[PDB]
Amino acid sequence: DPTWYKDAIIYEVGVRCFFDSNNDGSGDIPGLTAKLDYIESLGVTAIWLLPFYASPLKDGGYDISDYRSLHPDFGTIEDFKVFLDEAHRRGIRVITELVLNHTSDQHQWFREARSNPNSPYRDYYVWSDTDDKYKDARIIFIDTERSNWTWDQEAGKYYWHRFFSHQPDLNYDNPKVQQEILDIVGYWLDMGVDGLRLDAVPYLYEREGTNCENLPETHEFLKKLRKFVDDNWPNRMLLAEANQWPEDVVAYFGNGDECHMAYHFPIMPRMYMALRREDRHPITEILRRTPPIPETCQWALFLRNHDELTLEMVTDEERDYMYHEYAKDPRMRLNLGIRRRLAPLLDNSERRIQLMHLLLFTLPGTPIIYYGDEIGMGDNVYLGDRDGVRTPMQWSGDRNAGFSRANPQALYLPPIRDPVFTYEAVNVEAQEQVPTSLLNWMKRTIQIRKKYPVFGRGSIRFLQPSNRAVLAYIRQYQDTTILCACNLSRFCQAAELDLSDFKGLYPVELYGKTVFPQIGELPYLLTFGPHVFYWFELKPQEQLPH
Ligand SMILES: [Mg+2]
Ligand SMILES: [Mg+2]
Ligand SMILES: [Mg+2]
Ligand SMILES: [Mg+2]
Repeated sequence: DPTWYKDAIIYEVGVRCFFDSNNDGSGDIPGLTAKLDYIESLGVTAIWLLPFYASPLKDGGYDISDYRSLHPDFGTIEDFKVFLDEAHRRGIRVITELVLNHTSDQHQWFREARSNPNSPYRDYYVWSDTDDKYKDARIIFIDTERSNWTWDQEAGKYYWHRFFSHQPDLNYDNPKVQQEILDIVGYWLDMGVDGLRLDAVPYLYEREGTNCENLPETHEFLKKLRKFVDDNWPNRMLLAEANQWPEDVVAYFGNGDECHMAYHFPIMPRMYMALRREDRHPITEILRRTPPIPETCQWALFLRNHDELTLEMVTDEERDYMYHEYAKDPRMRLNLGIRRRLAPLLDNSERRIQLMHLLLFTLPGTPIIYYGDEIGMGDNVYLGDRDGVRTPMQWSGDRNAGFSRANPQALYLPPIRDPVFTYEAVNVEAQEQVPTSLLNWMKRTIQIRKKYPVFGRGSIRFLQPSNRAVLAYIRQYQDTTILCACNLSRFCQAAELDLSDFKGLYPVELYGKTVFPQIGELPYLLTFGPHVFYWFELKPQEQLPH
């Protein structure tokens, strides 16, 4: 009930990308509502909607010019309320974006503030007569921005932006700014939205002689926001986009008094390294270096999202390794990251795609599926910024991949057309028809996961077999004990597990409930095909099947 987010399966979808219901070339909210059968049939329990508010769309809607209105291409407030009730009617929660940190430079606030130094809005933003303030803050969009200050001629001052120059940061030293945020929060939670994603949350406050990240004042505002939300809407959820090193990420949980969830940005790049190295150490090492979190808090697990695969919070040598291994074409790189989709990153290997999803589904947290990864969609690194991982959902082999009946040249972005990942080979309609497709494998795997709340809520203990290609761990919650063991190598592997804490129990494999040999006191030999992942419930004799 209050910890509902711990059991969710989250689907990350952009309204503009999913389904065009009126055939103008752009996805929309009524189109999203018409596809809820597919979303429900996948097994997801919560939809995280990328920004859908008024925006010039120069950063995919994260440059908002009016927090209270939908963008015209996506529909009306009333379309959204129809969506919100329809999803709730199916037991599907909804999570929306709170772009706390900055607005479009076309927001009215900034258009007033830049005009007259005496407007009530002048201090809504962060102004400076010199562009050497905040010397120690890095530039995030290093491929586009020369500086976090740009000159505004109408204002006679520089203004601050952590992201693109058309996204001026809000000023959290202005108590009115903070009040505008809380009112945006109330405006949307009032409609019944279940969760808010706190975008770019480490960058709220700036301070001189400081890197302007993770400042105590920022954490202070979030404790206030948490208390504000808890006092007026029960059982909501705040989700922190904090891509920092593990110690700094865990602080966004405060002590139960800050953010309910945070993305597990530390683990995400190490999964790709472990797989490529065929060695579990990157995964187990980064988790050893990740402090524990408050009891009611939850990690959000993900493999990919609407952004590049970020390499900001990995070491320099790890970044180079990841570049050389996963981004050999330099067009695949963007800022400190890799602008590629999951299936291309994994060379369209079905066994690797399944392995990575099983890891996503069996580590401690709440898994996010990025729209279209459940059919193995590809990318288009020629599209520009991160557009190449945001192409329309691939419903069929028809014109426009069934996303629209519009003139194909009017689509907001073209579907994937490369010879391996073309929508003529990768589409929902094709995969629905074969029981072994990636989509049906995902449906079945999610269905099993939902019978086992241990995965969202239980503890974890890692094993240490001497075969370094094998990653094995125990999940426990209440009366349920799970053994997960998988092979990170593209070759067959053998490993021996010390399961002596569970002598006398039987590993029962969750896919077909097949009974493996009883755990004795001797080490337990498992044997793996390439990239094979096993999950077993350890069960006593009186609970074996058949
Ligand atoms: Mg449309
Ligand atoms: Mg800021
Ligand atoms: Mg180890
Ligand atoms: Mg393989």
